[PDB]
Amino acid sequence: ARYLGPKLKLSRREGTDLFLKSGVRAIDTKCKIEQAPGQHGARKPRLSDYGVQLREKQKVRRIYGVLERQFRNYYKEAARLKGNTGENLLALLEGRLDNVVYRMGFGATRAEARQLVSHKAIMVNGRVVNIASYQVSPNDVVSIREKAKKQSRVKAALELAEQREKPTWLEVDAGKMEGTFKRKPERSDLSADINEHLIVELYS
Amino acid sequence: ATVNQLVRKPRARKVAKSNVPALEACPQKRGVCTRVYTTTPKKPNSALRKVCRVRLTNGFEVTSYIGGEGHNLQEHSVILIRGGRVKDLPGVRYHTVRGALDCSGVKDRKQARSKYGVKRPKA
Amino acid sequence: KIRTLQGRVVSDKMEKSIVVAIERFVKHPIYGKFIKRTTKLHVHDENNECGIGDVVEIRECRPLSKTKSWTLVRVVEKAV
Amino acid sequence: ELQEKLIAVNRVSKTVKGGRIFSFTALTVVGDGNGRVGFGYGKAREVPAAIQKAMEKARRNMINVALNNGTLQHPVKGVHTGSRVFMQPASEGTGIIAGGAMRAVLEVAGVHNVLAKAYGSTNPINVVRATIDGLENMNSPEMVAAKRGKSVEEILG
Amino acid sequence: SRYQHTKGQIKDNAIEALLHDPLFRQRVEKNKKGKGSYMRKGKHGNR
Amino acid sequence: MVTIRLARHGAKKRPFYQVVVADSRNARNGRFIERVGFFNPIASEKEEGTRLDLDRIAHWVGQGATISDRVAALIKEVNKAA
Amino acid sequence: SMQDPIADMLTRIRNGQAANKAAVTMPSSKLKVAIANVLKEEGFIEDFKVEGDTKPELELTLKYFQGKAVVESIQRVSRPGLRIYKRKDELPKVMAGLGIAVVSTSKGVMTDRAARQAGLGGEIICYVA
RNA sequence: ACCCGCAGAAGAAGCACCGGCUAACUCCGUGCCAGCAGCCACGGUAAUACGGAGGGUGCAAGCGUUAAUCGGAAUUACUGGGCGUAAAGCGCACGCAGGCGGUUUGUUAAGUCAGAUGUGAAAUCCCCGGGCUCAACCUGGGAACUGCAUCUGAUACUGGC
RNA sequence: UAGCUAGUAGGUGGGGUAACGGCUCACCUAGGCGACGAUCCCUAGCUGGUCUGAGAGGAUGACCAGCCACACUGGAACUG
Ligand SMILES: [Mg+2]
Ligand SMILES: [Mg+2]
Ligand SMILES: [Mg+2]
Ligand SMILES: [Mg+2]
Ligand SMILES: [Mg+2]
Repeated sequence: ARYLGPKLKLSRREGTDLFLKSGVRAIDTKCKIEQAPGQHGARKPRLSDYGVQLREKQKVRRIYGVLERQFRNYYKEAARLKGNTGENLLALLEGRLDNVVYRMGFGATRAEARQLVSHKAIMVNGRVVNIASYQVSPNDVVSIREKAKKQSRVKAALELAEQREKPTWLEVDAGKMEGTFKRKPERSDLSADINEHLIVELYS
Repeated sequence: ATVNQLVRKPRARKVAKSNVPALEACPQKRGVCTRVYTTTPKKPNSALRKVCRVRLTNGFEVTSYIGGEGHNLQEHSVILIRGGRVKDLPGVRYHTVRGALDCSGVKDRKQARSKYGVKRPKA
Repeated sequence: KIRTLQGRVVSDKMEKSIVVAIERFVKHPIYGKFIKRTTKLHVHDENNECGIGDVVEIRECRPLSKTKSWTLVRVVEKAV
Repeated sequence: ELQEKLIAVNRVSKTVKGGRIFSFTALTVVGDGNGRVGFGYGKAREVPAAIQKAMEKARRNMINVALNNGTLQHPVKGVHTGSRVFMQPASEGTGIIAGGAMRAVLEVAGVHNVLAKAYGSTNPINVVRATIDGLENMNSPEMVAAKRGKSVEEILG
Repeated sequence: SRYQHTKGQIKDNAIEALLHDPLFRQRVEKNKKGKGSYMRKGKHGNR
Repeated sequence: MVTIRLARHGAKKRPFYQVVVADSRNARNGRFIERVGFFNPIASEKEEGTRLDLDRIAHWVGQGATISDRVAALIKEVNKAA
Repeated sequence: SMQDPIADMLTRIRNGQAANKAAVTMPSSKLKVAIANVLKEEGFIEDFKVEGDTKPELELTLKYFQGKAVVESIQRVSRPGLRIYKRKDELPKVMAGLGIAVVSTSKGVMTDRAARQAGLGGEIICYVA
């Protein structure tokens, strides 16, 4: 269900600051994100159009930590749903409980957030969920259990969140350790680097 | 293109024939080797190709390519048939799926070994 | 009101028995052309009054024979 | 400001007794991405030079086509040579569904959402020409009104 | 491991017979540069 | 014979019943004449669980329809609730 | 044989549009006249006039706005070889509304849009853009 | 079922591929040999194509494989092909069955369309929510079920008189 | 695969079926079916549906639902 091993290799292959680690240290100082993976790093071949779409898709998958079949399912769901297809796809991708948690600031990395979700720490609506792919509805209050309040990693994550970008569609509390889902995630709040159209085109 | 023409005799669809008639719409088939031999490929190439005339399950004497280098395959041995065609040899529409039944995997191959029935080593 | 159907006589050789054809307008599901489609039926007639090649009005009734299941109500055309 | 992209490159041979000259054909397409599209077809002995030529060609002889906000106005068929193309207006945010070459073509033009298919045989240059023809055919809701001498709203419904 | 003798039922000389069948063909190099040389698409293709 | 009987039309570990009017001898989960409602065996305290059309049931019995014991019990509890 | 008159008329119109003819003359019918009227209403043509007692001749005046033909594409969908009948909700929208379809509607021959508005279907004669 | 307590990453990752298609490339035997391959043929002493090693790519408790079926095939074209030269105009006429039918009026309502009734078992496919910790799943409502039939109409057309 | 068929097709009367009936017997008539493909042969569960497909369609019809058929092959009737 998840990739295991060298995780910054992925973003090196992409060539963009993908936030696949916590990032207290700079992304260029820790790894050569400018260069391609392996021997053929300094080499930069003229990339195909289909190829670029594929790469974008992979980047998106990397971002969330979602394997192919699940991604396909998500895409299908988006297609089923009414309105902007790419936007819909983005929405549920975010809507993944782990991703929501990451956005809030309870796991400093998305993989970390996923792990936290797995390890019985994330308690939505008064029920602790093992599953990361839980789609969160608007006006839902997710709480961190008193068993999980002992951890310093959570605190660190919160601090990181405070330092970084603040989401508008979510409200995070530091001392209370409570999150609030306000509205469905939109393209306006998220960065313009994502190319949902390309992915959509590919998935045909 | 006339609709009336279509009406009284409809579109005779192109009859989809199998590339592998002896397989009888089966993933694999078992056959005893009547002859095991090697013969030259097509004119763009120049080699010697591992092939076996096999007496089939359904009694269908067909020639089949043997994939991989170095084989334990001998005359009067039970083998399993992949339906993969080889354009190098005429009549050859079948691979032999290695590592199955009486036949064993190719020696010392490490990568792409799932096609040639070679086991996972400790390396 | 009960259902009524109209058609023309194919033959009236058989004693107290008529063969009538309904030229029904069928819409083809694949192409869309409207075909005049033959509906050849065995009908019971009284006194053998009709002639060959004659338009008659028939109604749905109980089976009379192996194929017969209609009785005529009125004759629409008589002239040959 | 101007979106510019290479679509296709061929190795095209002028055969002579002294030896076959291996020359490069280059097919590009430019556009601001708001309305105007212009294709360019430049051939040279070299490849970068050829591409430059193509770009230059694209620069002038540019087709001005109005767009329905960010999508196609009406289901238009663009035909050229053997390559016949049907092009359909697609719903909001569904993406450029067109091809490997045609997608790129439409990208420069500025259409975000399209449902397009080339039929029979499709040469890249030919297909681009067909597209262009389709675009030319394609007319705004006000142009049709003008043609009719009528109101746009009324025409719509 | 057999070779299917294109010749078949070999009666006199085996060597000579074999040398006169597909196994010992006249094999010609498809050289570049000169005569019988041109390739529309190379081994690795145009970039 | 004609019977008002419930059929286990649900998944493994997650059960679901549906109160139907059907022939007695025929398969339980196969075919039926008329369905009159449903029954949730989990029976959550928060939101309903049991739902039937009583009038139709009454009509059926007027014209002689047998009631299964469990079904009868359910009907009784519905009446009590009312 | 002179099988389809409406189709012939349409063809004539197309030819006129192509060759930049000011007036096109053709044999006339009541349904034909109605169609012409509908077209006029839609705004494609200047004016239509029928003249002839024994041999009625429909004259059609065409528009060429800004040096180009107004009636760009004009083609029958319903045909003598194959007739197409459409339901109320099944009625097409030719070129996303920017363009029309001639429909044989039971409450007078008219536009597809008009038919939709009414709540009535029928035979979809021609596609006009 | 699910929930409470304990230690420790402890016991749960690998196959397929990297010539172009088709995302990903270098070195060592090898040398039209061995082998590769879905196709265009790699291999002839520098293989980004064999085979291995290293570096990848993409999947993922899988992954290939052949098979089967549909698609892409607008390669049977109702939608949506054609036919001078590419395959494709009977060698040419007459001609019944059938198919197609000019215009005006009346007019049937056959056809068709409209509208209403009955209705199209369910489940699913589909829409809104609902219950599961979400998904797969069960299902509640609603929609659909393109129908088929009856009746009430419509007269613009198709056909019948 | 171009002709098919004498219980064959229809009548009248009888026998019977739970009931209509060539379902069956007597007798008369010479019919009826068919190029809108009868007939003969090859294959086949059919259907609700499932997959695919933009849609139309194309394939397919394990499971789940319904009908039919079959219980060693062939039959045959008794019971209810
Ligand atoms: Mg590549
Ligand atoms: Mg096709
Ligand atoms: Mg010819
Ligand atoms: Mg020729
Ligand atoms: Mg069978």
